[PDB]
Amino acid sequence: SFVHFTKQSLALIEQRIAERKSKEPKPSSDLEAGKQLPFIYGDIPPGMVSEPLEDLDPYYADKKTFIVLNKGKTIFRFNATPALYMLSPFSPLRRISIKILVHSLFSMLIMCTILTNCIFMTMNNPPDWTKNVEYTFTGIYTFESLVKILARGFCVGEFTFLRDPWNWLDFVVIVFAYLTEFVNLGNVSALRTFRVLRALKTISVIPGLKTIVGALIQSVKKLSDVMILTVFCLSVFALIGLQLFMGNLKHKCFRNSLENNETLESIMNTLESEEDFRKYFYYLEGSKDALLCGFSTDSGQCPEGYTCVKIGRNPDYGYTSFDTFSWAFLALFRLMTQDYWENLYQQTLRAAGKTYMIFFVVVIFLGSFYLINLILAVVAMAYEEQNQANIEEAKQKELEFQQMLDRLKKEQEPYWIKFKKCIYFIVMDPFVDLAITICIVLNTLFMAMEHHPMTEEFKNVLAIGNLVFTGIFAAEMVLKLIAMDPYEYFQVGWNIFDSLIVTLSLVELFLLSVLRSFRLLRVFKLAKSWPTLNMLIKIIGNSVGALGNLTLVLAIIVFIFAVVGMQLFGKSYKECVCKINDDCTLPRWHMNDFFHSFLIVFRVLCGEWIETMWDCMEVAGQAMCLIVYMMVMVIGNLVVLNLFLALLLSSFSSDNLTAIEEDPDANNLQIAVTRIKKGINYVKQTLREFILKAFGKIWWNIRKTCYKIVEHSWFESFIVLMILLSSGALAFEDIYIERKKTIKIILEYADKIFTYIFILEMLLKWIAYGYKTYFTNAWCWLDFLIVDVSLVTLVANTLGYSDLGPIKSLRTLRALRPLRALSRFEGMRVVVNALIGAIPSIMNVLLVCLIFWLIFSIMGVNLFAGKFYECINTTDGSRFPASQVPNRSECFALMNVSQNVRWKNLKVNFDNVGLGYLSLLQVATFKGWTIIMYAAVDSVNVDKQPKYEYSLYMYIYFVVFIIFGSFFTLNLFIGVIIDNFNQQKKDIFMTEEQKKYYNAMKKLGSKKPQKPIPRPGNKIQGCIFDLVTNQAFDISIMVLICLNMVTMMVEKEGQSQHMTEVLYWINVVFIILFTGECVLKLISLRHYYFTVGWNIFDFVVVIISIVGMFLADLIETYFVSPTLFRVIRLARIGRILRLVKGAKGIRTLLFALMMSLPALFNIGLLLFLVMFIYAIFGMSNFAYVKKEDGINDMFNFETFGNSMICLFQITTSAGWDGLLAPILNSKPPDCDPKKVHPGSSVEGDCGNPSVGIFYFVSYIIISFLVVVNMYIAVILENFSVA
Amino acid sequence: MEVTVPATLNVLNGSDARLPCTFNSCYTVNHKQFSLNWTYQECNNCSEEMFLQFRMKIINLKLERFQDRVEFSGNPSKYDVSVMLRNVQPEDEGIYNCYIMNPPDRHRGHGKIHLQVLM
Amino acid sequence: GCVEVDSETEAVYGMTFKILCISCKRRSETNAETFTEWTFRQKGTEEFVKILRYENEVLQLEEDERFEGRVVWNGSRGTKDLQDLSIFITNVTYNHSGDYECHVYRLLFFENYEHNTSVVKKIHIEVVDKANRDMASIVSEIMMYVLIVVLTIWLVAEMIYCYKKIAAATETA
Ligand SMILES: CC(C)CCC[C@@H](C)[C@H]1CC[C@H]2[C@@H]3CC=C4C[C@@H](OC(=O)CCC(=O)O)CC[C@]4(C)[C@H]3CC[C@]12C
Ligand SMILES: C=C(C)[C@@H]1CCC(C)=C[C@H]1c1c(O)cc(CCCCC)cc1O
Ligand SMILES: *[C@@H]1O[C@H](CO)[C@@H](O)[C@H](O)[C@H]1NC(C)=O
Ligand SMILES: *[C@@H]1O[C@H](CO)[C@@H](O)[C@H](O)[C@H]1NC(C)=O
Ligand SMILES: *[C@@H]1O[C@H](CO)[C@@H](O)[C@H](O)[C@H]1NC(C)=O
Repeated sequence: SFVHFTKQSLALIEQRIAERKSKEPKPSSDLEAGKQLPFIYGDIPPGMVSEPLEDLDPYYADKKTFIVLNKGKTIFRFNATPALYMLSPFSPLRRISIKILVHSLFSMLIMCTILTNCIFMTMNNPPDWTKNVEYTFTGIYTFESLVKILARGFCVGEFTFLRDPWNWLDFVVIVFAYLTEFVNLGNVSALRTFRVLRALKTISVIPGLKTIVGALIQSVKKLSDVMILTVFCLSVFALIGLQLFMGNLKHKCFRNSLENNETLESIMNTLESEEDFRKYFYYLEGSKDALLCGFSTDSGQCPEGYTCVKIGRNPDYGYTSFDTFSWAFLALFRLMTQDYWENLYQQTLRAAGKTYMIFFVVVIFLGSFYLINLILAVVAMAYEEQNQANIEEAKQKELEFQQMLDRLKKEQEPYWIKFKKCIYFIVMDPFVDLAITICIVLNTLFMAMEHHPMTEEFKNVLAIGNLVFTGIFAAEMVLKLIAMDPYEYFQVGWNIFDSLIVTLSLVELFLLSVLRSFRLLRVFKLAKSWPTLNMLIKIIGNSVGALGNLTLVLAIIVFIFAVVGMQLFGKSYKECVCKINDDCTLPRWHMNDFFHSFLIVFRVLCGEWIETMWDCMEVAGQAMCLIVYMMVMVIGNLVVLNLFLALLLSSFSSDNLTAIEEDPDANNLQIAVTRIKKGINYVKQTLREFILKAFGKIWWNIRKTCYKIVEHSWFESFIVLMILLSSGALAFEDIYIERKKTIKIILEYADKIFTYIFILEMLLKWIAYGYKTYFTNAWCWLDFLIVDVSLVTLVANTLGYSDLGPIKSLRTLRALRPLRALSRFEGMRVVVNALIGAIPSIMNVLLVCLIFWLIFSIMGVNLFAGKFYECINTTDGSRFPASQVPNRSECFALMNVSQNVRWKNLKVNFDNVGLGYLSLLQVATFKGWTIIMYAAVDSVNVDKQPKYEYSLYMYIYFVVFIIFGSFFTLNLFIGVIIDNFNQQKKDIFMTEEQKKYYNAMKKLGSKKPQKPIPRPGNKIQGCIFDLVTNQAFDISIMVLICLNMVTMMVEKEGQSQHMTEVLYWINVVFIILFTGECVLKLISLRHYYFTVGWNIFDFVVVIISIVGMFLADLIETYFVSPTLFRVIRLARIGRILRLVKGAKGIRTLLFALMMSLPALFNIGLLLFLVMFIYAIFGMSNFAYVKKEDGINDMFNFETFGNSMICLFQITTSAGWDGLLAPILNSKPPDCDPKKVHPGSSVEGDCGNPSVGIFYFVSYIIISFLVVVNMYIAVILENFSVA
Repeated sequence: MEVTVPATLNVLNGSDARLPCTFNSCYTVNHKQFSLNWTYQECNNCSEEMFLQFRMKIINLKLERFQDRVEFSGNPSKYDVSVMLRNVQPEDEGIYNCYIMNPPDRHRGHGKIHLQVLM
Repeated sequence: GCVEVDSETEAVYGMTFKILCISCKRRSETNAETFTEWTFRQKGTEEFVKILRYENEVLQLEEDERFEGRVVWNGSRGTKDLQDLSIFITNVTYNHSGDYECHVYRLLFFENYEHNTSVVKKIHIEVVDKANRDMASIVSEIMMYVLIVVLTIWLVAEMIYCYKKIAAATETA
């Protein structure tokens, strides 16, 4: 079927081709070089392998080439032109080179070489002997590139060594290595960086990764419009931020004395050191930056001897600022990604004022919500299209294969078994299996009971219980090995898994602290009857199974980034370390080592990059670190998102297909349940049988009146108004209520009218409908409960007992008053109804997640049981070195001689399962997780002083947890939401009144093409239409707006008056031109201007521009007001906002917005209700806790404004551990129960840990849920729009 | 703390000898706390002679063996503290050691140059 | 933290009265050393006279006959930093009608800095024999009662109107 491509064959082929050329389709993908062997001829004769064969392709028949074989499916096409012009295709050198190149042992040689090289670049300071290994490595890389060239050629023509793009890298690395072998140029780090490119040889050689990388690159190239739109939006908001704040973060508090009659400028010329700055400005204790300031009363204040100035460097090494457009863009990107944005929020509020929290609210709603969401929703459609095409083509190929097979078919046309029988059914009956399952659950509950302060009878009870459990399991495995077939016992994965567990347990018994955690794996045996644990198993298996190439690519990416970071800045972190550490030692996060570099890369992938970026920029220059970190984010996050989406789609659709019934094999649990049900029914029936053997229109005329009384819009409006008033009256009970006697009295009397009115309403409803209707309604039940609480409070107060604790708590429960508003507002009620129906849907996944987190909590408890204890110098919080106080005995002995010493313990630790749950929540949210990691990796033992990085490799515990219980569990949650959307036969966030204008507005987007304006012929007026009709005036205007944008970006802080004047006059010229275009458009489009929304926008933009400039120059000359001046000089951005015209990538975005706002408004109303209730309760309880951690003089619960600021901050979970930490204080010496608060009698200065924990866990859970539905609404609206 | 110095320098008798002692530190060089000691010995095991120092400014001890033929020809800000020796004499053959203390770095910068007087 | 509450002005003959002069720092984390002085000028006198001085947890009353053994410290206790300079009168009289001054002197300690500041608080006290209820509470109570009465009147009027309406409708049909 294939000749050996003889001399005559080549000669004749060349002759025919030359004759055709003198007289003077597409390649088929089914057998393109590198795919597989076509099954047309099935196998191949064994008497000819790797010999140059006639090319099996008519399309390349007219070209010069041949084919080779490698004893396998893969076929490669080699050019028949001579290699370099001195090596014929029949030469034995070429034949041997081709044979070597095609042999698979060659590929395995390359694999071994490159993987050993990868393990070698992991070394930070390699010793001398590694040079020999490097030399043999470059040698091995030689003899392979040489083989490739000897087989094909360097640049001879097509199908040569250099034609495939992926061979360029190999040549580049070869020449770079042999160029730096002897020639001395450049610094060591830059030269060493380039050997990381040999890691991409992994992508080159390992199958599949080629296709994966190609797909990722194509997807990135497809993603351009979303990227440019995001850049433009960040730029516009950066301009807004730069205008509003400019040098605001440069505010500090300067002494009022300045002895030796030194002026501020004369002082800020010899100030270089932090401790010297500390003598003239005000630094908080332990802070590295000076405290920020404010000029308005709502902004921050600083002490008596300190006035406020605008001189110095910006906070965070000078990188956090709005002064320059670039730094403002950096800040806006950080606030987009929500990375440490709480610090920026607090700094901006302190510097400018609490009134500017509106800016943060708007930006968090617009960028951190919408643009990120639509980035995800645009990368998801690429998947929903590519996978659809792939499955379609796979189905077509399978159908073609079946048709070909049909065509081909048509063309063809006793010793021990007698005693083993008993155990055959005694170990496979339902009773034993259900007993084993119950034993598994009891063992889990038994092991989730260890705790740090355990008593010895308890410890040995646990030991003996686990001994009994492991004995039971070993017996139940031996009864399947010695009593059942040893060879059939290994045909089931569950059997192998159980065998592994039992051998590990026996090893531990007949023997570290990690082996006892492998018993926890047994809880996965319930997956065989629980069809959600099975779904999690399938998710993880698909991660390592079918979609394992994506995971491998991600692993290679992370390894490459870690190595690159180490090589670039690992010596910087070592030399220039006193730039970023006062102790002059390495910080916690650095790149001196491979493990630490990988940890930094993992952090950046998780979403925490700026804090490490600051130190990177401090040690190793700005541009290098910026490029490295930005590339790391853009690549790693995209690959992780691709993995997430592909795995989610596969597990959702490709995995769940209902191919078989629900447990087609009779489940042992189901059989046992059936037997139990039958037995219970029979026993109950027998017991019952044995027991029986042993033995005046007036009332209507008023009820109709009252029923109709509670129907009218007047009654409903009156009650809603009273609800609003009674709810708002709660916001006034600040800590400052004592200094407002009149308002206190008016409120103390208004609550009585409110109680009376609501009681009257309750009685009217009682007589209106009646108990049957009233007590069957949940809303009525809720209202009646609130009324009962209020009535009890009133009765108590009227009868005294106002100091009773239970009555005081019941009064504190008055914060539920606003919940009465959650029945009379239609959007609120509809959203609540929609939200309530989803609880049973997600209950199963919630339980699965709880089980997984329990396993992780038990593991964490075993690992770190009471090992966070530390001897601490309370004066400065410095953990004593382990060389001085090695353990608790010495710490306590030091307590006897010293004064400020404490054997302190972390508030959120792994002492028991509940505290482990809380710690895992913090780790999964990446809020406060770093303190836990530090305390864990410093672990030594129980009653031992922690040592720095003594258990460094416990970071892997947190890495594994984040990968498993935070990524896969989230994937499962989304997967069980998607199928919920699918089960339905057919918006449920909208009300009936909004539905009508929703339908009305649907046609607005789908509008017929606008009728063109007629051509007017009038003297001069006609030429003006000829002027503004063509795509040159519009494009010139667009570039004019772009230039205006550039001259707006040029502005900075500290620019000279000459620059100010130049920019002012340029903007004046721009306004003149923009008015000229508008007048020309009017006189050329008489009576048709204002007939297109864009023209009205242009007109209003021109008018607001002229007015803004006029009031700006009026405020500057007279009525000085910096804040209002800044606000007025903000209509200039209307011109750049006009740029969105002429681009069909922003208008659709805006239309999706205006489609989604209704549901977003309803959800925001509900969220504001929840936030209001939580704020009120926060004022009630946490208004007197100690000011520490995230609760300070400006962000506390002492007022409604402060409470709402904090609650908005933590709505995103940002810094929710900082506010909870002060509340976890219960008992001294971290408390003062008898603490006097002047101006009030609320003696006591710390809160209830239980109430605080429930507060801050419940609130974040509700916020997460509400935002999930908020995302769902916009995602569905986008789905419909697109 | 990298110090670049020549291993050995040969200078003709009666000519000028510029011994390079350059260093590299991430931290800005500030004269308030920069420290430099230049020492001379006849041999590796011989005693060292303190002639040129830098505590605040350039200080020359004017040792009897060099008279006044030693001056400064470097710049701490440019990270070059090389000195200028004019009219080299045969007795000047020996070893010069360059000791640098640039805070907040703690490593001690050592630079050794073996100067040999040629005919 | 702290709240600045103005004192009251209705000392009742024979009873006790607490005069609260609360002055607090602009930043609560600061360390200070505060002492105070009170001076009193009767309704029928021109110049203020010093009556007491409190420093380092010791009260020192001047040789004054109108306050000898009738004023005791009721301010911040246990600390050298005082943010509540209150005092207590154990037996109010008619010579305790006048204007009080509360001079509070604060010495704040910062890093290589020692700021000495001062505040003054003026308190006017008129002594009566029967504590008269304040206009705010009296008016608020009257308004709450009249609002309840008018609401009840409106409700009952509407009930009777609706009863007649539905009776007429039922009889018609
Ligand atoms: C491991 C320790 C900490 C004990 C924890 C409690 C477990 C014993 C509970 C928690 C959730 C329970 C499961 C919740 C739901 C189910 C599904 C149920 O089957 C169905 O609901 C089938 C529905 C269908 O086929 O449509 C069978 C019992 C099972 C596995 C339950 C078995 C017992 C579980 C694992
Ligand atoms: C089946 C329900 C209630 C809806 C039907 C409409 C759509 C789009 C999806 C379903 C759904 C969930 O199944 C679950 C959630 C979140 C669960 C937690 C809610 C607090 C939202 C959510 O819209
Ligand atoms: C008040 O002053 C009067 C004389 O003006 C004197 O008789 C009386 O004792 C004084 N009482 C008090 C309580 O100071
Ligand atoms: C106020 O003074 C009275 C009488 O000396 C005393 O019993 C009480 O404890 C004092 N209260 C305060 C807050 O000083
Ligand atoms: C005040 O003084 C009078 C006269 O000594 C005495 O009778 C009265 O009980 C005192 N009252 C108080 C409250 O000190």
